[PDB]
Amino acid sequence: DICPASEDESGQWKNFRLPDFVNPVHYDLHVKPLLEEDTYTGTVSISINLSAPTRYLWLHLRETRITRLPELKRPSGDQVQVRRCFEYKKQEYVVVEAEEELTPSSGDGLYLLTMEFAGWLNGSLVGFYRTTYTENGRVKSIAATDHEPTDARKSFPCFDEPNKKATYTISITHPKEYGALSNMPVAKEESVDDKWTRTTFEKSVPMSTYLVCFAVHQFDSVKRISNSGKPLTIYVQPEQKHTAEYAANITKSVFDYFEEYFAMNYSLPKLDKIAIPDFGTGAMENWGLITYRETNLLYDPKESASSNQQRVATVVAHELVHQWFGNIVTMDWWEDLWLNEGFASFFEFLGVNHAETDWQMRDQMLLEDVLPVQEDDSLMSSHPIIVTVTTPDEITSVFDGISYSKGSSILRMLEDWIKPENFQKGCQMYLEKYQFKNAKTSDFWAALEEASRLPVKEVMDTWTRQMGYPVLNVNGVKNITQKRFLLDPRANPSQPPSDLGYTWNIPVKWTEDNITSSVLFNRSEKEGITLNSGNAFLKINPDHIGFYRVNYEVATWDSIATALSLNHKTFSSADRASLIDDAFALARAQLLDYKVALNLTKYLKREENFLPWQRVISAVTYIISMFEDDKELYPMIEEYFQGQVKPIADSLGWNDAGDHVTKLLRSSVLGFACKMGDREALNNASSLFEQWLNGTVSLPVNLRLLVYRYGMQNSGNEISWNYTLEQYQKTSLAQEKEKLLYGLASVKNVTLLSRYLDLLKDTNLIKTQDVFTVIRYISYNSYGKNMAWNWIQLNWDYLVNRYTLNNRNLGRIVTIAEPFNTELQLWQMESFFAKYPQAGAGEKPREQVLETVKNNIEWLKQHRNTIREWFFNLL
Amino acid sequence: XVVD
Ligand SMILES: *[C@@H]1O[C@H](CO)[C@@H](O[C@@H]2O[C@H](CO)[C@@H](O[C@@H]3O[C@H](CO)[C@@H](O)[C@H](O)[C@H]3NC(C)=O)[C@H](O)[C@H]2NC(C)=O)[C@H](O)[C@H]1NC(C)=O
Ligand SMILES: *[C@@H]1O[C@H](CO)[C@@H](O[C@@H]2O[C@H](CO)[C@@H](O[C@@H]3O[C@H](CO)[C@@H](O)[C@H](O)[C@H]3NC(C)=O)[C@H](O)[C@H]2NC(C)=O)[C@H](O)[C@H]1NC(C)=O
Ligand SMILES: *[C@@H]1O[C@H](CO)[C@@H](O[C@@H]2O[C@H](CO)[C@@H](O)[C@H](O)[C@H]2NC(C)=O)[C@H](O)[C@H]1NC(C)=O
Ligand SMILES: *[C@@H]1O[C@H](CO)[C@@H](O[C@@H]2O[C@H](CO)[C@@H](O)[C@H](O)[C@H]2NC(C)=O)[C@H](O)[C@H]1NC(C)=O
Ligand SMILES: *[C@@H]1O[C@H](CO)[C@@H](O[C@@H]2O[C@H](CO)[C@@H](O)[C@H](O)[C@H]2NC(C)=O)[C@H](O)[C@H]1NC(C)=O
Ligand SMILES: *[C@@H]1O[C@H](CO)[C@@H](O)[C@H](O)[C@H]1NC(C)=O
Ligand SMILES: *[C@@H]1O[C@H](CO)[C@@H](O)[C@H](O)[C@H]1NC(C)=O
Ligand SMILES: *[C@@H]1O[C@H](CO)[C@@H](O)[C@H](O)[C@H]1NC(C)=O
Ligand SMILES: *[C@@H]1O[C@H](CO)[C@@H](O)[C@H](O)[C@H]1NC(C)=O
Ligand SMILES: [Zn+2]
Repeated sequence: DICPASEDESGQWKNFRLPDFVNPVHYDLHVKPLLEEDTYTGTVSISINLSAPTRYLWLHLRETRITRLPELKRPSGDQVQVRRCFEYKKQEYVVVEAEEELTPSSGDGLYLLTMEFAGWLNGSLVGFYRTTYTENGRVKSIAATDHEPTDARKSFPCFDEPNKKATYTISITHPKEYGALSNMPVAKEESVDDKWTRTTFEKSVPMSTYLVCFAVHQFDSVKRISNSGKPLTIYVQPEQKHTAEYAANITKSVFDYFEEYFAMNYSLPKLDKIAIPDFGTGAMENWGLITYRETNLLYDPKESASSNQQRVATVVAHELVHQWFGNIVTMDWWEDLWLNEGFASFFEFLGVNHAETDWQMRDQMLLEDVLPVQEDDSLMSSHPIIVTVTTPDEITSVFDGISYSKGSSILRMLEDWIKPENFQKGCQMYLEKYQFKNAKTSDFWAALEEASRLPVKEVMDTWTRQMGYPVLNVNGVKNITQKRFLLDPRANPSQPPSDLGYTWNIPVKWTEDNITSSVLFNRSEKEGITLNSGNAFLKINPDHIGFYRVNYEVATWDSIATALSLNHKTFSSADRASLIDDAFALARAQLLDYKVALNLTKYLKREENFLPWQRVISAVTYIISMFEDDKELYPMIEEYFQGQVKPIADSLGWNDAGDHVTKLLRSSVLGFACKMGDREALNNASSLFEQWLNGTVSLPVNLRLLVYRYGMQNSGNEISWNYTLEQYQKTSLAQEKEKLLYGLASVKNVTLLSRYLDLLKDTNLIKTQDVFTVIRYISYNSYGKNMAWNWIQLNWDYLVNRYTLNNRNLGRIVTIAEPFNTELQLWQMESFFAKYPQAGAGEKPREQVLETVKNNIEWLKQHRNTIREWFFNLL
Repeated sequence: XVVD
């Protein structure tokens, strides 16, 4: 109405990217929520550095409307006259046109642009929004913001690109029963009415829009003080106050550890953490005001699992890394998003390893990032680490395994190759140089090149400007060659076109009889290299430290299987996991006969370590799911793997005894025993479940999930389902809530799963943040694999309307179709995609799941007989 | 961003 939409394309605002010549310096931002009305108003004054004659000024805005014709100031101070404003929908712009046009800001003076705006707090988890919780039976409110990547523009009009850094002074007018938080400490509070308070916060350092955050709350708090003397506090519902203790501990330990490690002071005078009762992501690193989903922040040692403990520790550590990597130094464009997320995914492990000594975190990187992303990045529908993004939907899509896990993995390779000492020193220098400014990937290589004089740019570029990774082919124990590793043998290894032609500079490390050597394998050595002691065995890629697979000669592989049978401790736990992971991926890729791979599992009755078991379980999970409906193969695979875990499952027993890693092992090992149909493990789950239903017994924390799942699956009925649903509502602990939702997803009853699906539309029962989690859980159920898939189809229009096509979790939901393995199922997927071809942030996930389902079909055709023979002959 |  006031800035009507116009389809006028003839101007620079048709460009997706903001212009070079318009630049903000300072934001004067005021918001006033009407909490009970689910509305807000605000004005913003922006100081602008103009560089080129322009008759239009434009910036980002979505959903929120401008309410008053905006007003512009010359650097002298005069009022610039305004002819019109109009919204440009296609690129999310509000555009203002001067009668005239004016000239650059030449001195220290700047233009001032001021605009009034009104928006909504309801129906969304992005921008500025309100949600509720219950305290002592009263419904309470809390409002907060969430912006990354392109939602700042929903909160208030701004120059919403990460490189358009400016300084912030924020003020909020709110009811006095509430406190107000932002990025910075509170400067001054003044009474507006006898009812309203205006809270003003002190000036910010230059920062990106996506990091700007404020909240209105009635939360209690748990406090700690850094070595720097700065208050670190976690805000938390009074009811849940006890569950903030652990996160408080970890924040102190990791904050103190990082400041020392990066040799840089934290830029702000305080740091706050707070979990919003309904929160769309896991956590967000807003400078000084880090927001969380409760499952990632709130932990009860009496109720939560070690899995939960580690998740809390890791996400806090992750979010703290961003205070240096991401906040102080930010990427110039989202194409370089890995400079934020990859670095956070790397240092999170260093952080938690300091805080928790016997968690073997450095090894756990293999389980969390390296090996899983090696699956992802073996598909044709992967993408290079540096990713071309041209729409908001494309931007939000690349918050994925490549940015995080491959990013983490190639940094891990880099540190080892370049040595930790020099890696550290290089990071510091990068951090010194670009502080409060923006960097490109090139800027980071050059930084480390100063620390090593090694050819970092030349080597790392190959891991960074093309998708995929290599397999190393072993010829004659000692000669290696490189070839791109793709899961689909039929795929064209040269597509999509890459300047580097899918050859890499691979820093290669190996172990000759306990002694370790190093070589860089040049791209230009087209016919491979030879590794420099009259040897009979060569352990290549120790601890799977490089981002590649090693394919030994078959005879070698055969001797490894024998060596594992004789004395498995010959190899380190990581090395075992790695060899196993490679073998099975190689087999999957038709690069290694499956008999060779399966031979490596024969030793397992004596396997006792976490890492190998995790990668074995991952590999078997895939094979077993491909044979679910095969009445012939399944029992035989079940029977075998049941026999292989049985000793360790029995040995560890159904009880929380031992150190961290041991307790995690028991969880996954007992779970696998249950999965494989071990009658005695299932009976343990059923017995405990039956006891839990008596309403007193508090289950051992690391067994709960297994007990809810297998307990419900084996003896669940309407009575226990209803009970479990009540218990889910009643517990305050989000970590317990989540386990209970998985439990409810486990019942073997179509009617009850149908009720559960219907609950997804009920926001009094399932929170908006949790809908996709629940859908995914149901999809794992033997009945619900198809129910969830059908439901998202029938309710696609409803989901799009509720979440929008820009929602990451909605785009990814199609991956529930991953276990599909027939031409029928593939046709269903394709028909549904063709009916709803606007995929938004789901465009890549659709590509990926189709490639996966196609590979499954092929895989069955190629391998069913081979895998049959191995099992038939054995059993 | 953790994506959860
Ligand atoms: C929870 O799981 C446990 C397995 O981890 C079950 O414990 C096992 O029960 C079996 C049946 O009583 C025992 O079988 C006996 O095994 C010993 C071998 O050491 C042999 O003497 C016998 O062949 C066999 N018994 C007979 C009469 O033939 C297991 O030994 C036993 N214990 C362990 C540690 O595995 C629990 O029963 C199960 N709990 C529930 C409530 O179901
Ligand atoms: C690597 O895998 C190979 C392929 O499975 C193994 O070689 C196989 O060992 C099987 C025993 O586990 C043999 O099964 C036998 O098959 C014959 C008919 O061909 C039957 O009469 C026997 O009953 C059956 N054995 C049993 C116990 O039921 C296979 O014959 C044999 N295959 C070949 C081609 O040699 C290797 O042993 C394995 N390498 C290892 C473990 O290091
Ligand atoms: C928040 O609530 C308001 C008030 O109901 C929503 O605005 C309404 O939208 C519907 C159609 O979606 C219209 O029929 C009403 O006339 C609108 N009311 C007003 C006062 O404009 C608003 O859409 C909700 N916000 C979100 C994000 O869903
Ligand atoms: C799935 O759950 C439903 C709901 O409890 C079961 O249906 C009930 O069956 C009993 C008798 O078997 C009746 O008394 C209830 O009134 C039924 N409820 C409803 C809503 O129909 C059903 O038996 C279960 N099915 C399976 C296969 O386990
Ligand atoms: C389990 O809970 C369900 C839902 O609360 C109960 O079924 C509903 O009962 C209400 C009130 O009696 C009816 O109006 C609904 O039509 C019922 N069905 C549904 C689908 O909502 C059910 O009685 C409970 N069963 C047990 C055994 O406790
Ligand atoms: C936090 O640390 C203190 C000692 O610094 C310890 O006594 C306490 O148990 C810890 N709190 C947790 C893990 O919740
Ligand atoms: C850097 O850290 C030290 C830690 O004691 C502190 O004294 C100093 O003021 C910090 N520098 C800045 C610019 O704040
Ligand atoms: C390995 O490569 C080198 C150099 O081309 C050669 O000397 C050797 O014969 C090759 N083959 C084997 C099996 O060692
Ligand atoms: C890679 O090959 C080029 C060829 O010009 C060479 O200059 C460079 O030093 C090589 N790098 C190595 C072997 O690390
Ligand atoms: Zn992050």
